[PDB]
Parts: sequence; C-alpha cells; structure tokens
Amino acid sequence: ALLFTPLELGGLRLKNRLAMSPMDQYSATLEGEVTDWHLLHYPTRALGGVGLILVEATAVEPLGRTSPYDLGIWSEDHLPGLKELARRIREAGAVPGIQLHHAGRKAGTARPWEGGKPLGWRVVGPSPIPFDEGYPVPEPLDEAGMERILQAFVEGARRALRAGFQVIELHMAHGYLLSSFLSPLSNQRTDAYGGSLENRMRFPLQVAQAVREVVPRELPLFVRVSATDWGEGGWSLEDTLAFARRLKELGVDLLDCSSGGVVLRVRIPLAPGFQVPFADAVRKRVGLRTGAVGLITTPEQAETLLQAGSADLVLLGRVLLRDPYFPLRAAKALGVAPEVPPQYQRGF
Amino acid sequence: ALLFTPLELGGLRLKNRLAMSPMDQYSATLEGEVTDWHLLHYPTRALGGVGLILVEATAVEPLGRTSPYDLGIWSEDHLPGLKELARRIREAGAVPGIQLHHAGRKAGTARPWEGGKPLGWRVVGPSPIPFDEGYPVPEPLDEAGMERILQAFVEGARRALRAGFQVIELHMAHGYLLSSFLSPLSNQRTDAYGGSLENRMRFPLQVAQAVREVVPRELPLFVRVSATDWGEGGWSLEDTLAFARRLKELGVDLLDCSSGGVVLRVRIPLAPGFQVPFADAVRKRVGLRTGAVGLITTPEQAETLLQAGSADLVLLGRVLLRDPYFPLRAAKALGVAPEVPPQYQRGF
Ligand SMILES: Cc1cc2nc3c(=O)[nH]c(=O)nc-3n(C[C@H](O)[C@H](O)[C@H](O)COP(=O)(O)O)c2cc1C
Ligand SMILES: Cc1cc2nc3c(=O)[nH]c(=O)nc-3n(C[C@H](O)[C@H](O)[C@H](O)COP(=O)(O)O)c2cc1C
Repeated sequence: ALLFTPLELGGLRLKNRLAMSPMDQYSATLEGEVTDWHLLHYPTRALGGVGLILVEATAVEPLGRTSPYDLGIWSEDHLPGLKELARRIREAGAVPGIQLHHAGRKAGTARPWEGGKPLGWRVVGPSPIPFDEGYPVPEPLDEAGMERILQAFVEGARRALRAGFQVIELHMAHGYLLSSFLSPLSNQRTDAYGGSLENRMRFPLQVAQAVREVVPRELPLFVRVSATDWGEGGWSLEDTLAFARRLKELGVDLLDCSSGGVVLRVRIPLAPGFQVPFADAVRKRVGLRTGAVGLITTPEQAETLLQAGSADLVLLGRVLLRDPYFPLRAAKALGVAPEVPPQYQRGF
Repeated sequence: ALLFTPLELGGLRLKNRLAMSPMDQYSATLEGEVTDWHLLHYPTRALGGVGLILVEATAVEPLGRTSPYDLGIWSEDHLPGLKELARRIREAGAVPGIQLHHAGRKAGTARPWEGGKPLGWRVVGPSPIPFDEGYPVPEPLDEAGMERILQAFVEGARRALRAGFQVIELHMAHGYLLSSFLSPLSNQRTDAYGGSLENRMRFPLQVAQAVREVVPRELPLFVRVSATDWGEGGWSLEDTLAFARRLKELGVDLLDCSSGGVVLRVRIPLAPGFQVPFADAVRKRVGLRTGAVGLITTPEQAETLLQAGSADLVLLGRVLLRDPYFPLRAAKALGVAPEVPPQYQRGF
C-alpha cells in the first residue's frame, strides 16, 4: 500500500503519504499569537497519524491577515508560541510545516461564525477592483510595496525555520495576494506586472525565488495554487502548466493543487476527487511532484490516485475536523498494522 | 433519539447519555501526578462530545496502585494537577468525573507494554491466595487495616470534590480489593467478612456508606461491579441483585455493570452487548439506575438498548481510543444536528 510507504522529499523522509491540509481556526490573539486552542487542535491530529502537518495560513504582515484572529509571523515575539507549537506536533509524531500568507483584497473580514463581513481595512492588490459588493477597493501596489511584501515573505520563512518548522508552503491560491496577480479577473494592470501571462507570473515568481534562496535544499518548499478560477476568460489549467514549469526550474519541491476563490459568482462541479486531474496533468506533463486535495475521504480513494500516478502526496482537510484519527483506522482497513501510541494498543 | 436527550442525575443535567469509560493510561509520574499525556488525552474526548468523562482508576493509597505509573489521590500535592485536569475537561464541554481505586492482590505490576509482570510488592487482600502463578501471596487485612483503607476512600472523595470533579465512582469490580471481598473464589475468610453473602458484602457496603455521607446529594455517586465472575461456584447475577438492593437503600445513584477479572482461567462469551443483560436485570428487578458497558460500538446499538429500558447511561471504552469524535458523528447518523465547536462547523 503506497499510502503507508515512506516519501522522500529534499533531505526528509515522511513516514507516510498523508498530510493535514491548511485550515484557519480564527482562534489566535489580537497580536496573532498562538493560544491553548492550537496546542490541543494540532497535536491531536499528529497522534491521529499524519506524516506531515501543514499549519494554517500565517500572516507575513498585519494587513496580510484574513481576520483579526489569524496567526502571524511578522515579529520576533511570535517566536516563543510558534516554537512551542512545532515542538508539540513533533513529539506527537508528525513533521511540522507551515503555510505563509497575505490576504490581499480579501484581507480584514470577521470570523465565519460572527457574520464574516468586511471591517474596512486599507487593503492592497494589483488593481483597484473590489472582491464583491460591500468590500473595500484595494490600493494598487507600486514597486516599493511589492519589495516590502517580498522581504516579509523572506523574513517570515527564516523565522519559521528558527521555530523548528521543516516544510514551508507559499500560499499563492484562493484569491489572496499572489493568486490575484495571476488571474486576469482581478489583475488588469498595464505595467510590467499585468497583461501577458509572463507579466502576471512575475511578482509571484520573484517571491518564490527569494524564499528558495533562504530555505536550505534539505528542507522542502511547497507552493499552493488555484489550478483554475472556473471563470470564463480566467486562469486555466494550461496557464498552470506554464507556471509549474517555471517553479520547477527555480527548485520548488512540490505543487499543491487547489482551485477557485478568486471571484465569487462561478459554477464549480464539486464531486469526490474533482481537483485530482489538475495534480495529474502537472505531474505527468511537467514532471514536478504534486499534492492532491479536495473531497478525499476514504482509504481506497487515496490509494487508487497514488497507484494511477496522479500525485505524490494526499492532503486531507474536512475529514480531519470530524475524524482526527482517520489515518490510524485507514491503515487497518488497507491491511497495514498501524503504529499507535502504546496507551491505545488494545483499541486496535 | 434518547441517546441525545438530557439525563438528570442528582442535581446535574448531562447533555446526553454517552460517557467515557475509565481507562488506565499508565502515564503518571512515579508520585502518581498528572502529566502532559492526560491533559491532551482527556480534553480531546470532551471536544469529541461525551456528556460525562470518567477519569481512569485513581489510587487512594500507594499500595492501591495497579502500576508505578497510575494516578493517585493520597496526598494534598496531587490537588494542583487534578484540578487542572478537571478544569480542562469542563472547558472542552464535558462534566468531569473520577473513579477511586485500590488494586488489592493485583497491585504492583509492570505496564502492559513492558511485559506486565508482578514487581513483588507487599500487597493486601481478604485471604492469602495468590491471583496466579508468579504473584505475591496477599496479606489478610485485620479490622484496623480495613478502617485505614475505608478512611482513605472517604478522604480521596473529599479531595476529588475540592479539585472540581462532580461525579465520583467507586471501583468494586475486576478482581481488585472490594471485588475480591465479594467473590468466594478470592475470599475464604471465616470471620465476620467471609462465608455468607451478607458477610462478603459487609466491607464493600461500609465503604459505600461512608463515602455517601461526605458526597452531597446534588453530586452523583456511582459503583462499578463485576455482575458475575464467570467461574463455577462464584459470584452470580442473583448475588448482584441482592447487592444492588442494598446500594439503592444507602443512596447510591447508579450501578455501573461490568464482569470478570477476579480469576484468570474462565471462559467468557464475548459478543456485542454481552454485559447489557446484567444492567437490564438490575434496572428492571431492583429499580436502581444503570450504566451499560462492553463492546458497544455503533449509534443504533446504543439507541436500541435505551429504548428497551436496559440502562440509563451508555459507557464507551475502546471505540474512543481509536475514534475520539465518535459521539459527534453518531448524532448526525441518528438525524440530530450535533453541537460542535464553531471552528469545526464546515466539517459537519
Ligand atoms: C475552516 C477552513 C479553513 C481553511 N483554511 C485554509 C487556509 O488557511 N489556507 C488554505 O490554503 N486553505 C484553507 N482551506 C481549504 C482546505 O485546506 C482544503 O483545500 C479544502 O477544504 C478542500 O479539502 P477537503 O475537501 O479535504 O476539506 C480551509 C478550509 C476550511 C473548511
Ligand atoms: C487500556 C484499558 C484500561 C482500562 N482501565 C480501566 C480502569 O482503570 N478501570 C476500570 O473500571 N475499567 C478499565 N477498563 C475496562 C473498560 O473501562 C471497559 O469496561 C471495557 O474495556 C469494555 O468496554 P469496551 O468494549 O467499550 O472497551 C480498561 C480497559 C482498557 C482496554
């Protein structure tokens, strides 16, 4: 069973091919600090049996936050909390990783269970187009603003390494800053950073290159992309192949294949495995390693997409909110006798 | 669905009829203190959705421990750890309870994953019969020894209340001290505490009475019993009915119906729900409230035994070692929309 066979990335060996997908908990302090909520939530899933845990979207500067309760990494005073989080993930059995983030024109909304309405922050983006009705008009970035945010990504990554995280993922998806540079639905610039495909990829590729130079080759660097935006005349799978080629040449280890989130009024053909063909096409047509994600909920499903060569890694989100010990029971269901804490041996 | 209907016991209201059965983790310090292991293990299950958590067997004196890594409650310096444990169970959503324990002739063994062999402690019991080959011969208790242990139960209970626990269970089952007084297989005394049924019940009934006097009527008192020992000429279901009648008259709130553990060489007809008839017979023939336990693993199973009038409460052990969020998903499967932490709302 490939699902419970070790995976080599960079200098590491993950004990299996399951990972916890990044999932915002909206439970940090007002200064972006780790709380008791995170120190229970994450190590529960590490005991649950994933080889790799990708911690939720973490903001590289305060205006990069999705909400006033997002995690942050813009300050040296975030280091004690983040270091404690990574340490507890590791001791529960998993490799700790983290996603680095800037919300862009979608920054500064309320929590999902408090209505989720825009709070009127002075948000930034490529072009002055609001995300939707009620949303603030983003301020277009000049070249000095781009450089500032780029430096924040480079410093954010060094600080993640100092805290003990061994996988770094760049969030270039779901309509947030770098995703909004890629799609023509949000980017209508007429300078060097808009118009052509090459122009639209420019700022996202500069961020990737600069972070790669500060992360040693032993530790993997991931990128998450929306493979398509589902909108007519928007970002396509073919664009994703061109972008993946350029990431491969810069030394990116793996492309994490998601979709959607750029615009709001689009039809999405939701079904088990609906994003797997995007992971399959990059891996087979470019030769870059991939992560598959999107309504993956059973052991046999995840095993089969690996056997088909569609991805190297399987990412799980929602199933782990309602069933954190899924990977231990999945192993048993595929005829592998799982490694469990000795305290729970009579439970299996 | 009775399974997710509130239950009134004493002065409390449990939000549902599921409880976490007591399960030794062998992860305390050498002084019986709470550790990081317990502070992750227990609140995980409280978020998982049980109305009541019964913390593992906790030793009322050091010679009462099953292992050198059992929890203890013999000292005021156990209070800070126990208080922190109860507080974290409560804040994750469950009523915190605790089982009080004395291992008897089965005291002082190694952990299950370190071989489980006797360490040669100076153990006590009713009669000088070893549990099995290799085991130390217990020293028979005199009346002063009985009184000492009885006081330890009374003080143990006051200390549990000071820590914030709201349900107290007495462990009079599984071949440990008070269970071994009940069965003729371990008790062959010829004084006032052996021979007849009434004699064999005497020390166990004295413990129950004394603890009941220090626990206020608003807080429930439980007793766990082996309803049978499965051995020819041993403790029977009929004996259990007589014993339950006497517990009812003393003000005991509920009888927790288990079986076995007194002797080792007995045939046990293991199957889903094999201990439910014992809970059913006490509840219907005596009118004392009951807890059912033993290979209960599905929502429909637990609902049906409640509909039949076989018990008031359902206790879950092994299913919660491998699936701690079972009760949230069980609710959904019975058509009740569960109460979940807002962070996990999109998972359901
Ligand atoms: C509550 C919640 C929070 C999420 N937060 C993030 C995030 O911070 N960053 C990210 O890239 N994706 C995020 N996602 C998307 C998931 O990582 C995942 O890609 C998506 O839910 C599909 O996988 P699933 O069907 O296995 O959940 C989130 C999803 C949910 C439901
Ligand atoms: C590892 C382990 C530890 C246990 N510890 C205790 C205990 O400390 N006290 C107790 O009364 N029962 C204990 N039990 C018995 C369980 O509480 C339960 O009655 C039994 O496992 C049957 O329920 P289940 O089939 O739902 O697990 C333990 C069982 C296991 C597997």
